[PDB]
Amino acid sequence: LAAALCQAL
Repeated sequence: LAAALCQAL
């Protein structure tokens, strides 16, 4: 989940 958001941003 954390990684997904870092990637999105």
